Amino acid sequence: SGSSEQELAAIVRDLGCGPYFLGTHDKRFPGFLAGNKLACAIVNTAGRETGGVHWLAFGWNPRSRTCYMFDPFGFSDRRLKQIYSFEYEAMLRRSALALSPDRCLSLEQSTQTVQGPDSAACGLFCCMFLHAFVHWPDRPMDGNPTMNLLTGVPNGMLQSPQVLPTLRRNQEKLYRFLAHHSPYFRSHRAAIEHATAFDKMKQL
Amino acid sequence: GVKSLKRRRCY
Ligand SMILES: *[C@@H](CNC(=O)CNC(=O)[C@@H](NC(=O)[C@@H](NCC)c1cc(Cl)cc(Cl)c1)C(C)(C)C)CS(C)(=O)=O
Repeated sequence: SGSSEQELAAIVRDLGCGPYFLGTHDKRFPGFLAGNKLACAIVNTAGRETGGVHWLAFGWNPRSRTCYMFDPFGFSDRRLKQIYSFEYEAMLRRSALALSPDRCLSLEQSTQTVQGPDSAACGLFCCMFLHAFVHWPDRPMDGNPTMNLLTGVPNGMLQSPQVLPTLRRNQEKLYRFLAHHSPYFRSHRAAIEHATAFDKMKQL
Repeated sequence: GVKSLKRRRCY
């Protein structure tokens, strides 16, 4: 069920997030406190001691002073809080104080799901955004060569039959994606595509 | 890719 910290840590490095990548964190990722450098990370929604539940991606652009929060489902902070017991306020607090002069910062995020409700490709997508972020961090969410391959759909439409032919089609091209760029992906591809399948959560 | 919403926060 899903991708493990090592899996993600290895793939994120195949996708070149290397120079910019701050590791994998439980729900208590500090923020971007270090210096004003293009940084990014992977933060689990849950605390390490649950075993770990959902993967999130987080990015910092210098120019724009913008935290990108990326949930492959585009759940709102309010929904993420409700489903996953997750909030990242004091996260942005530390960050915007650590890094911004006026102590202000922009929070940019999806309203739009790329994942199927049942899928467990949650890190693999997070990894895909972390490739788009580390090459076009000014426009990471859409209109770059990495997300132009993917098709966002209104979050609120998630539990709907109309969407899934597109939500499967993101998940094929997400595999095409990683296969193309990650040596570790190809190496583990079969067990990865099996453990993160479209319908894993009813293949449990 | 995905639509998004940018929210200017301050602290
Ligand atoms: C998508 C499917 N969910 C996941 O891929 C979440 N995966 C996990 O939680 C990992 N867990 C780990 O890697 C934990 N490490 C074991 C030694 C772990 C690592 C870190 Cl850095 C942080 C935490 Cl909190 C836990 C497993 C092995 C697959 C459980 C989410 S969904 C189903 O789409 O809502």
